[PDB]
Amino acid sequence: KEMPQPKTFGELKNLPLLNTDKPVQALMKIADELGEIFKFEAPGRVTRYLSSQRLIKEACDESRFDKNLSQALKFVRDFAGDGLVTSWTHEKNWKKAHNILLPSFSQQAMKGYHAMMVDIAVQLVQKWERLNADEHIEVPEDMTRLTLDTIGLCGFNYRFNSFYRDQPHPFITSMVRALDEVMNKLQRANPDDPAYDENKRQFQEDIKVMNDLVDKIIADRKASGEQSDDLLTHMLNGKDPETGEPLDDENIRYQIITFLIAGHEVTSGLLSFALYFLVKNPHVLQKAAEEAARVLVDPVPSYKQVKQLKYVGMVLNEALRLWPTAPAFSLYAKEDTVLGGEYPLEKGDELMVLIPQLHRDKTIWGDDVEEFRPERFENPSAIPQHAFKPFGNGQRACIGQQFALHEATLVLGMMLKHFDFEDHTNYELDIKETLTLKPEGFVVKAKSKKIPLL
Ligand code: HEM
Ligand SMILES: O=C(CCCCn1ccnc1)N[C@@H](Cc1ccccc1)C(=O)O
Repeated sequence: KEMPQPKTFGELKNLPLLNTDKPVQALMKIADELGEIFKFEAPGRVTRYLSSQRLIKEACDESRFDKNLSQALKFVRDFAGDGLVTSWTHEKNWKKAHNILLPSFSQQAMKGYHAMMVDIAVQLVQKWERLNADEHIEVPEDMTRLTLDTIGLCGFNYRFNSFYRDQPHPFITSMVRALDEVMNKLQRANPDDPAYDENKRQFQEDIKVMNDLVDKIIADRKASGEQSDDLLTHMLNGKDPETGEPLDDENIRYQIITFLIAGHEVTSGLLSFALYFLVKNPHVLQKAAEEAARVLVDPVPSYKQVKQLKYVGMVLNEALRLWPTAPAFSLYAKEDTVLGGEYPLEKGDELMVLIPQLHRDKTIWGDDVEEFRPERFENPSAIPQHAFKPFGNGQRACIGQQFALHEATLVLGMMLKHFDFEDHTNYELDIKETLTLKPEGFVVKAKSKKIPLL
């Protein structure tokens, strides 16, 4: 079968289709029009966007396909280096860092991070308790304050103190501006035009800021000798069982940069979309709030109580279904192979997995695919293989999944325990795209139930 291809622009092929404010949503509309697979070409590049569980279940076979760096991840590698997300599977530092960090990211490790997550969650709740009557909440903004502070504290015992400020931390200014340059660079029809020389000088300056600040975090910790129970201590002290080697300081810096990207708007986006869907679905909100009140019987949640917030967990999975905040990942064929009995691929051929569109496969989810129904996730065994991929696939899946879900379940549970929510503007969903997704301008009012944290 010859696969379809969206409209072309002469020698720029399909590249101008990406020169839009909302490229993921544009690719979703192309998939609506063209179906489960389409070819996408740009100067020097061919890939194939997959959208059906039928084809993606094959693409997730690690004997046939391995992780590819998309152009986006190749550009992120200019500042995240051979950290875990921007490493190829065959680089020594991927498997080394993977083996060392897996124990730091397990459910067991979450028991140790729990108290630091609570510290930040209580700050969020106190901020909202302290708002004046008729004041509102800027939801993505506050969710990013919470997720950034949580990965700073659990990551390297650093307080970004995001609830004390409006202006971002200098590291975050350079990180966000670096990610903006990545997005801009993907959209340039003529990337070598001297009109972008200033952008490139700024990008290099931002790389240096991130390196300098993280290198000093690492140097300061080695100099103090402090043994806090954070990711940095584990990286300084751990040895890979396979090679017997530790990570060196440059790779530790790249991992820290990698975690800060991941724990910033990628994770806060999940909380923002979850709260959006809850306020647009009042019966779902009521059920989740009933669970929070039943389970969260103490002034601060315990680790075991967060594990008991089963419906809150289903709410988060259903938000990941509709708007997964890391919306694509890339693969390449390890050898010649045929996809779906119809599409022959050659060794090295690239695939993109378009996750929001996979999650809209009606052959899997049924006709009500746009509805927000957390009960879809009552039983993971009832979900077909590779139908639900917000955290990627296989050995290259998200190492932070348990971390992101624990922090999100904890704070959403506390939010639902402590406040009633009003969609006071009847907010119209507007999804802003960076390399992640967020409901731009999403605001609510939160009326306290006046339940103390003491
Ligand atoms: C809801 C929040 C998150 C989502 C949806 C998410 C999604 C993903 C996805 C889709 C991938 C695979 C990317 C690819 O194949 O190119 C990935 C990888 C990864 N994520 Fe996350 N992520 C989240 C939060 C986090 C957090 C909080 C951390 C750590 C602080 C983290 C650390 C990583 C790492 C290190 C990898 C690379 C794993 C490897 O290849 O060995 N992620 N994430
Ligand atoms: O595949 C990725 C990268 C997703 C990586 C997730 N991530 C990692 C760190 N922060 C976020 N983008 C997509 C969509 C896209 C297209 C053009 C411009 C921007 C985005 C693509 O190129 O098709």
